[PDB]
Amino acid sequence: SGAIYVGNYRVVNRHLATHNDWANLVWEDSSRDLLVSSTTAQGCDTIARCDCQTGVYYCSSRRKHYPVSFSKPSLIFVEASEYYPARYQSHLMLAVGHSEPGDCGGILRCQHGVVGIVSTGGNGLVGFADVRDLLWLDE
Ligand SMILES: CSc1ccc(Br)cc1CC(=O)N1C[C@H](C(N)=O)CC[C@H]1C
Ligand SMILES: [Zn+2]
Repeated sequence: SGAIYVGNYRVVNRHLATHNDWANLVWEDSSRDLLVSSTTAQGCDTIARCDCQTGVYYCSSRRKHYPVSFSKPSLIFVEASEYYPARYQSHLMLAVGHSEPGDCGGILRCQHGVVGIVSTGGNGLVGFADVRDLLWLDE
C-alpha cells in the first residue's frame, strides 16, 4: 500500500484505489496502473522533473529503503493477475531489488523528489510506475 499526496491530488496504484478514490476521480490509466483522485487537504509531497535513473525506494516487506538503478519509462509485458489481463504496462521502470505484491505503493525518490510508485515485481525484480511526466500534478 501507499500513495503520493501532491497539492490537492492523491496518486495511488489503480488496482488498489478505494471507493472514495473512484468517487473523487481526476484521471486513471489501466495501461499505467495509476489513478489520481482529488483531496480537500493540501499534500505533503513534491514531484521530480528530471531524467534520473538512480534513486531509493521504500520496501514495506522489509521495512527498509533500498538504493536502485532503474530503466527509463517503457512498455513492458506484465503477466495476467487477478487485477489485469496479460498486457503491456506503459511508463514502467524496472530495477533489481526485492518486492512482494503488498509492496505496491512504496515511493521511489531521487534527489529532486518523487519519481514513482512500486507497481510490479518478479524474482529479484521491482517495477515502478513513473509519475514525472504528469506535469499537471504541480498545478
Ligand atoms: C510488487 S508486485 C509483485 C512482486 C513480486 C512478484 Br514475484 C510479483 C508481483 C505481482 C505483480 O507484478 N503485480 C503487477 C500488477 C500489474 N501492475 O499489472 C498489479 C500488482 C501485482 C499483481
Ligand atoms: Zn531526479
